[PDB]
Amino acid sequence: RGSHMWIGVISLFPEMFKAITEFGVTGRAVKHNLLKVECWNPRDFTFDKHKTVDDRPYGGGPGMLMMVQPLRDAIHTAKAAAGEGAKVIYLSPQGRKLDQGGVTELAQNQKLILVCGRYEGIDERLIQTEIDEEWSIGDYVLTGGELPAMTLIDAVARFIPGVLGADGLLDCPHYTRPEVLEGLTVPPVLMSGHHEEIRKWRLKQSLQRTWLRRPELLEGLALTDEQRKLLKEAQAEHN
Amino acid sequence: RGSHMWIGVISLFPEMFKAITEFGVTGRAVKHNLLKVECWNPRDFTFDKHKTVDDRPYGGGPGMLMMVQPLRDAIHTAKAAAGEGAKVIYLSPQGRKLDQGGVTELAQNQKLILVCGRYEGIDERLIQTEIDEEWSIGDYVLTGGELPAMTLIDAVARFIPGVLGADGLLDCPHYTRPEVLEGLTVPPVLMSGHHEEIRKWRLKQSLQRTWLRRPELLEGLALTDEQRKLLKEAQAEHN
Ligand SMILES: NC(=O)c1ccc(N)nc1
Ligand SMILES: NC(=O)c1ccc(N)nc1
Repeated sequence: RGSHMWIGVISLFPEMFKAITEFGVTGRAVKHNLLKVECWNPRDFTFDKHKTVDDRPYGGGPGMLMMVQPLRDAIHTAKAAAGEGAKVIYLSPQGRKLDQGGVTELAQNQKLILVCGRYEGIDERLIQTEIDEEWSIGDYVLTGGELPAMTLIDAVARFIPGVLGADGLLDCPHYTRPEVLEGLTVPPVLMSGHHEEIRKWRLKQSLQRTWLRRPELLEGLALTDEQRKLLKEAQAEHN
Repeated sequence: RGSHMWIGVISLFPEMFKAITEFGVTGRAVKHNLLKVECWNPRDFTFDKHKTVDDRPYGGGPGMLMMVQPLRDAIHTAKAAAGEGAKVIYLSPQGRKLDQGGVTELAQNQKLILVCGRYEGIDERLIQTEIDEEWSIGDYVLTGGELPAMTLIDAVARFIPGVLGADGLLDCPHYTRPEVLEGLTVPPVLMSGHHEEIRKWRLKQSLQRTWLRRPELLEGLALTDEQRKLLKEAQAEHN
């Protein structure tokens, strides 16, 4: 469709990506051609009898690396399919830390190619010669780049028009039926039908929750007059 | 086995979890009974004809929330299956930010229950009454908690003995065959077979890469004498 997104994926385990292409909001996006996810498996680019996709690191060490030739050939094939303009991304803990601002940046691309490493990762020279950007989804280590790739895909998919049916703050609390749950009642303001009061309450809650849980996030913001007031109110009430 | 881990999962899309239970290192862990992942679907705890799992938020707004009764009943069932000692975790951007230290903390639990929200999330009172800890995998918004749950599972699985076949720094570069790749050569030290020189080179590279890419990570460390020296060397060479 309009701001259709195409994402090429290089992975030894392409079936993992069914988790986003077959279910939920992202599954719908794929079915409706708002999002296309296309996978290439380095194992298909091997030539030896046992289809070897790993190789030993120079200098020794416990682990293995992705074998260069099958991975390189898979990447080249994905690039040829993408045509001009596709940004190639490698997922790793050494990459730029993903946050919502970074998601909105990545979402500007009509085409992405995501390279998923396994084992101890990929040859440094491939990063230099084939990768445009290195990204991390957070400061922790996983068994492979597939979950980070899927996480990135899901996050950017939300910005594709038609996929869905924030302002630097944590979300406010939400309530649904029943009116009373284990003695806990819904805040009366949410029952009032006073849409302006409800708005300000939610905003105040978001400011309070951000202040108590993630105060560093507030330092990155230029609060509006209204937000400054409601935050001061919340801090006074907290005291 | 020994430090076997059991993880209960509450999700509207349990088939997504095949991505970790059927493939790779985590698939092996599950097959070998080092890791058990057990899923309950709130849709199975509905009683109406159309198996409704969402509900309208008090106070209005665009989105929907998880319906309380099916979700609550699924959680209670998972808790009964887990028996005593299981920590219940809700995945959301309002939670404690996951990092490797937090992974090692979570890995100390023999039993976890992971609640995956969809839509605009779950009722605040359920968080108060059913959830022990809220965790986030990073400062970005996804369509549901399943990818964060899987990310958490993968990260903690790596600490289960037998699953695998770091010190605050980014990883060093890695090289494998061929010796020359698009004119780019493997660092001679890695070919030298001098294991002490190789160690120090890798450590120096990790310190240099951490300094250039993530200097804030260094401020959280008490560097060893050796690390202080190699970092000073790298910074001098960089200049
Ligand atoms: N933090 C990450 O984005 C990441 C990427 C790959 C991997 N094996 N582990 C972690
Ligand atoms: N950052 C997170 O851990 C997260 C959890 C749930 C969701 N829908 N989006 C993001």
